[PDB]
Amino acid sequence: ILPIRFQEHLQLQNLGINPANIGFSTLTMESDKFICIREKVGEQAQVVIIDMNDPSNPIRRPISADSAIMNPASKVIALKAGKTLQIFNIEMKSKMKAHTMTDDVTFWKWISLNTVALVTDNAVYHWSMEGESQPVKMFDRHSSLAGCQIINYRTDAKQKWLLLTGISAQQNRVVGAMQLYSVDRKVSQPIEGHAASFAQFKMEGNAEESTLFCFAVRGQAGGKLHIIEVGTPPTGNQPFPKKAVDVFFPPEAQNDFPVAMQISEKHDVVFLITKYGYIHLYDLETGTCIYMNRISGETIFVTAPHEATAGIIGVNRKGQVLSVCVEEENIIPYITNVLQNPDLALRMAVRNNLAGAEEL
Amino acid sequence: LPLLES
Amino acid sequence: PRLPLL
Amino acid sequence: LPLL
Repeated sequence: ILPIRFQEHLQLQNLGINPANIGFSTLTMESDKFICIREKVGEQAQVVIIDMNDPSNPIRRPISADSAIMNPASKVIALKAGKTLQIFNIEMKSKMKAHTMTDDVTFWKWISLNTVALVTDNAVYHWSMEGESQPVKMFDRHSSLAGCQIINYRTDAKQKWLLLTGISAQQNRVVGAMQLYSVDRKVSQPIEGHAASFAQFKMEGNAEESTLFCFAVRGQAGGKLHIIEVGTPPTGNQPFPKKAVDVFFPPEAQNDFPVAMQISEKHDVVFLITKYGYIHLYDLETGTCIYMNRISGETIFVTAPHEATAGIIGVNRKGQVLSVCVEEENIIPYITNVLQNPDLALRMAVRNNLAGAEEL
Repeated sequence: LPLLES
Repeated sequence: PRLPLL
Repeated sequence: LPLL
């Protein structure tokens, strides 16, 4: 019995998707609702939009964009070509917003239901879709990311802690460089890391939630995962004790590294996916490693939260759309019996209201 | 023109 | 439903 | 100094 439920939702090649377009620069998945793929048919570039609730009927539209990212919740698409940004409501056939930058956007992502983040060579911007807003600069990029491929950007729930992630090759390995920025302190901290996420977590005896920052890295020393509270605790809160644990890589995965993280706040569990398809689950509170296995033989290049199950969903280079979540009726007896860790089993059981710690 | 034709 | 690879 |  496994503490997780693993599924394949779709094979994109069965929808006529050319495997040459299944990759980081042409396939986007900003949430579990849509997958967008940029393709060429003849001379015409097009975007293929797969509604994950009706996947066998994709929508194709002509475009002349170098990047397409769908809103997390609605059929509203952001398109760019060099410095030109345009936002379209698809169903209304209408251009909601347009903006011309003065720098190319090397990476962009929806960070909420109504805000797009833009990364240029020099800085990170936020652009709200409300009213007549234009992009607002959040911070200047730190020199430690100079030359990196930018692979992710994310924030905490209140958008006070911002995290830009890049990778490059140093000494024949893929080295991650992160920039953690505090909006309130206007200070950046460079960190060696590969994949990360924020989470809200309410400690027992604390009246307010803590804001936690979790990151995984394969460093020179080995793989490590860290879970640390950012900011001053809310007034009246105990500080969250920081955690640091090993991230395991088997001998034959000598060039693997972490590429994705999502955190379930329903289960207080961290999902970590490596470049070469390994899945890890960690307890958010203690950092204890719950489970590792391999879910993909092909590299996984994009993930999102899987909202229905509070899991993680992703696409691999073959075009399999795969998800992993906590199997709620197995996770506790797995932890009790296979990990032989009643302490954790009991804690998770009462903390997240899961069955199975009636016998330990 | 428009980056998307609708 | 599916099984991991290891 | 540090954020973390």
